[PDB]
Amino acid sequence: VTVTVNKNPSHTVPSTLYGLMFEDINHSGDGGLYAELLQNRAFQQVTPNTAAALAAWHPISNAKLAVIQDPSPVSNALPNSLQFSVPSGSSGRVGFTNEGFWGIKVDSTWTYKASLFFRFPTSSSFSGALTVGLQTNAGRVLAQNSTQIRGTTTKWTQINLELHPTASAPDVSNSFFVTIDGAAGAGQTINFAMFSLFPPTFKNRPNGLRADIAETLAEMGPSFFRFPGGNNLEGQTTATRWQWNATVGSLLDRPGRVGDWGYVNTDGLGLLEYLQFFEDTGMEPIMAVWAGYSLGGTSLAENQLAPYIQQAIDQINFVIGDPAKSAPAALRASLGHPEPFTLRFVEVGNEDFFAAGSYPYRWHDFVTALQAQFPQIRFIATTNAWNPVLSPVPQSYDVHVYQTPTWFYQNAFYYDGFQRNGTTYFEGEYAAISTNANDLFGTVADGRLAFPTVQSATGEAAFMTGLERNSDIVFAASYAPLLQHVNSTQWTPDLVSYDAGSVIKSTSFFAQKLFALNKGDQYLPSTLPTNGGTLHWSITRASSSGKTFIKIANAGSSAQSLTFQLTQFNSVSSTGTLQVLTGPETASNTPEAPQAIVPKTSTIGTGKTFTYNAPAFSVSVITVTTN
Ligand SMILES: *[C@@H]1O[C@H](CO)[C@@H](O[C@@H]2O[C@H](CO)[C@@H](O[C@@H]3O[C@H](CO)[C@@H](O)[C@H](O)[C@@H]3O)[C@H](O)[C@H]2NC(C)=O)[C@H](O)[C@H]1NC(C)=O
Ligand SMILES: *[C@@H]1O[C@H](CO)[C@@H](O[C@@H]2O[C@H](CO)[C@@H](O)[C@H](O)[C@H]2NC(C)=O)[C@H](O)[C@H]1NC(C)=O
Ligand SMILES: *[C@@H]1O[C@H](CO)[C@@H](O[C@@H]2O[C@H](CO)[C@@H](O)[C@H](O)[C@H]2NC(C)=O)[C@H](O)[C@H]1NC(C)=O
Ligand SMILES: *[C@@H]1O[C@H](CO)[C@@H](O[C@@H]2O[C@H](CO)[C@@H](O)[C@H](O)[C@H]2NC(C)=O)[C@H](O)[C@H]1NC(C)=O
Ligand SMILES: OC[C@@H]1NC[C@H](O)[C@H]1O
Ligand SMILES: [Cl-]
Repeated sequence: VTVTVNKNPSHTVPSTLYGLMFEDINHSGDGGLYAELLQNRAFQQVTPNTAAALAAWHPISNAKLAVIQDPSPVSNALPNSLQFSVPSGSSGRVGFTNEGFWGIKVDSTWTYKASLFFRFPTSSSFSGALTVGLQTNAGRVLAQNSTQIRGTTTKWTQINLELHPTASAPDVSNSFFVTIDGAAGAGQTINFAMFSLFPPTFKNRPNGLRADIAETLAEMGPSFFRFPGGNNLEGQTTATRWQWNATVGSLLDRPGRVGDWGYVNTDGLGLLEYLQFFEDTGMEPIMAVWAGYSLGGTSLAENQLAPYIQQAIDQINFVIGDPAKSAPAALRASLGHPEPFTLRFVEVGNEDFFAAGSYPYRWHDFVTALQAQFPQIRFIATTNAWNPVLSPVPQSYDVHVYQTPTWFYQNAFYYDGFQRNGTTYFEGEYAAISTNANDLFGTVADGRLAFPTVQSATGEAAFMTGLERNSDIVFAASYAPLLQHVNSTQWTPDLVSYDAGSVIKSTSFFAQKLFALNKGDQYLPSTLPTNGGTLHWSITRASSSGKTFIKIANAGSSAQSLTFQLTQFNSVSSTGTLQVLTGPETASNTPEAPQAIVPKTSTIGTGKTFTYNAPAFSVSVITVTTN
């Protein structure tokens, strides 16, 4: 096909076009992006004296363990303690382990920070060393450090010790341990609370993020981060919804909550750690507020909304508020960031098409109150576009789609027929998730993708050429879900996978990266792709440099020739760079083959005419300079 490129731009490409969607799903927060290595570190939101309260904790030798409702808890937010008892006539090594999130990476090039709170609930004459460390799950000690404690310490006391492994472990089957001498400790009871083990973090942030994962997210060159959900915003009930103020301050004062994907969230990954990450990576937030629906199906009545609307104002004030004019903004200042963060976009709930009967009044009351307080923010509606009819008229809608790779290339013209009437569109969640049009959300056996494929990434890429062409009205777009702990998965496929040890960059991650890193501020119209066809392209240009990005998706099984005509330009560089992602249709990056499919960069001959054969199932970027 001959593709003529217009030199005259039709519109400016929004700076927000490509970004990330985040919620704590598949342990993407606790156990993923958040660097904490201990699972169930503070016994949050568990029933005392049950097996489930001890999840991830194990005795060493004849140790007796119980999670108790502590008569004198470490904090109001953390009512549960680990009661550790050493029986009469004990000897040798007695204590307990934490198995982490299906392992702990033990690396001799890393210094770890271990902490805990302890008290003797009954004063005793005990005198001896408390030892913390890392061991293989055979009990081989790889790191250890200790400090002296006394049974006379009846008040909550923090221990902080660094750990230096003597050797890197050969795998991630390692645990954190706490031990005392069984003979010196015989007959003693110690209460523990608020455990923590950190590796070195992204940008050495206290309470920060896991380095390989954070770096991988930054590598994609995202412009925005949508958070904190997604379903993990909503809760199962009003009482279990995400609440911003429970996520800020000292870890002692964060009660945690039952999230929406089968596990407790520590809320260690809280609003300030989100905002610090955005500052660290140059992303801006698309921040959701809870809007009076929870996933159990309960809507708040119209006459119940006032306190929840005020809590949303509180959340936004923590982010952007003048510290002299509200308590939430003064709190941001007191936690060491008096300067306001950037916030230009707020989403009102998540997927309120599940509650379209109540959203009209929830949308009306939330947006009228929030737009009056924050006249510069653009509010995003989460119902299906224009059904139901909302008041005020939404400036923006969040559109979600999960479909076959084939659907994505067949629907690259999704936005072309939309009216241009001041509404902008956020493609807040999309992914090609299955090859079975009849059972999109079913099993892998029935066509669900365990990981993104070349087929799924190339379908997506064809759909994304539509998003770029239509970026006069499409302002933002994110794949979902972003992150997957392969040892605790609730949803596939995911953009980036990992275990305790290493990261897997999917085919879809490379499509996202190639689209986001190779994007100009000008959209250059070109010959339109066939609507319904497998072959799609989108061209942008950097006004300041003339760098010109030709993005080509071949989402079909046939190679296709493109002849580009740039005759309207004064000059075209005599060479260009080619970046191509291609492979077999069903090929995936997996834990067993994490580099099976990766992009290849080369130099090609260019000018006012050149020909490129786009292989079957390929994403290609050709960069030339034009003036
Ligand atoms: C984070 O902030 C929210 C408010 O934005 C806090 O929720 C509020 O907590 C108070 C005190 O528990 C609630 O008032 C109580 O309501 C019950 C039921 O009618 C009543 O029995 C009590 O006497 C008291 O009035 C208030 O309703 C609630 N508001 C909302 C909007 O949920 C929340 O506690 C804070 N979280 C943490 C960990 O501090
Ligand atoms: C045991 O942990 C303590 C406390 O973390 C370590 O001592 C610290 O070492 C760091 C790094 O040199 C210093 O910045 C701190 O000032 C030290 N603190 C204290 C209280 O001494 C100690 O190095 C660790 N020992 C082992 C063997 O790992
Ligand atoms: C922007 O254009 C869209 C597309 O015509 C308009 O959407 C219609 O809105 C009415 C209610 O306001 C619905 O009952 C129609 O079904 C919608 N049309 C479609 C095809 O979905 C929208 O109202 C326009 N918005 C503005 C701000 O003018
Ligand atoms: C976490 O998931 C990884 C990846 O699936 C597991 O390691 C794999 O285990 C399978 C089958 O059980 C082996 O055939 C693979 O060779 C392993 N792959 C790799 C890359 O190691 C691991 O066992 C899981 N960990 C836990 C604790 O369940
Ligand atoms: O991305 C996974 C889920 N898809 C719908 C919901 O908004 C998300 O939690
Ligand atoms: Cl398909």
